[PDB]
Amino acid sequence: IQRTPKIQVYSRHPAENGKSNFLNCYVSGFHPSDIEVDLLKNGERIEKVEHSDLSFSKDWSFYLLYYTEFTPTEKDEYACRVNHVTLSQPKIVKWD
Amino acid sequence: MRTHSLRYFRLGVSDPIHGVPEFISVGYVDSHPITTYDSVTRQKEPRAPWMAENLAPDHWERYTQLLRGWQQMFKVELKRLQRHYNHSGSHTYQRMIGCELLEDGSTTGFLQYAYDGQDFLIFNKDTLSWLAVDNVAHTIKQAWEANQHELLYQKNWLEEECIAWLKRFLEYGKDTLQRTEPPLVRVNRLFCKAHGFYPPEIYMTWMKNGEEIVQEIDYGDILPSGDGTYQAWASISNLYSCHVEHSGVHMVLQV
Ligand SMILES: *[C@@H](C)/C=N/c1c(NC[C@H](O)[C@H](O)[C@H](O)CO)[nH]c(=O)[nH]c1=O
Repeated sequence: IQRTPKIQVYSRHPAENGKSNFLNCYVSGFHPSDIEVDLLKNGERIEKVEHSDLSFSKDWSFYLLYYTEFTPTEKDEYACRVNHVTLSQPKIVKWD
Repeated sequence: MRTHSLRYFRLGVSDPIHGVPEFISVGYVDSHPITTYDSVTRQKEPRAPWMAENLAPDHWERYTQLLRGWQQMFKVELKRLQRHYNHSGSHTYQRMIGCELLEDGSTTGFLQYAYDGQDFLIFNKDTLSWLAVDNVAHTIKQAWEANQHELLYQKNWLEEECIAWLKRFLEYGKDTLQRTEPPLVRVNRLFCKAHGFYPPEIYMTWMKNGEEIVQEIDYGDILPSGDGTYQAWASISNLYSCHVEHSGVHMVLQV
């Protein structure tokens, strides 16, 4: 019995183009703990990406938050790429 | 005061990947990590500045030794479970201990174990017994229930010790844990969105002509914003209004 991660991609503050913010990717409800998370900018992986330590839910599943400082623009497309034993291929979730 | 809680988790992994620790134990006061321990660092370390500032090296030194022991115990207990399950490969073992101090002054205490992320053994501190999910859990239940004094010890820890630690940690973290940051709520095309609030506990709903109908509503998760605050949403001729409840303040946004 393995649980697939829920992936949520949102900004810290309501986004305004040209205004510095943080892009968050909240990965949760997954089991087992082994997980790979990458933040993408125009399909390419972002190097300066920070994350929380693996966290524990009362339902026995785990969660983490991956974030990067960014200045949204009309042109730039952002996404969160996740891999877990429950996934055949890595899952790319786009930011609205 | 609002409802507060103290929880400690333990995670044991048999056969881990290169790097991944065999054992991790983390403590929380509500949504806040307070302490951490793993089989790689082999040290109990603070996860909140108000824990670091309020507990002397002696505390961290003592508990580092206890966690080294608790780590070994978890290895042996997982070995027993995997053998009796007759399982191969990497399997998980988890423990969650904790308590809550409710707004009314009443308390709760809990202790449970899981194998492969599923409920395995659940302690009942009122009947001093362990609820077993299957025969492997039933074999362990009989062994733990044969040590009557440990069940008594556990009842006392959950009811007395745990509460005292929680009250102590609440005072240390008061500026963080007892504060209120009201939400900023907006309605857009229908989406009701809130952000910048603390504590994470909020209720958001949509009313169609002053009647709820919770089935016709899609609720978003309470998500960490990354700055110590949270965000959430709820989506849906009739009159629609968004209702937001946070720390004893009710809010209405008419559309
Ligand atoms: C620092 C105090 C870390 N403690 C810690 C504990 N402590 C709680 C309690 O004494 C313990 O759970 C006993 O087993 C209860 O009978 N527990 C834990 O799982 N992790 C910790 O890091």
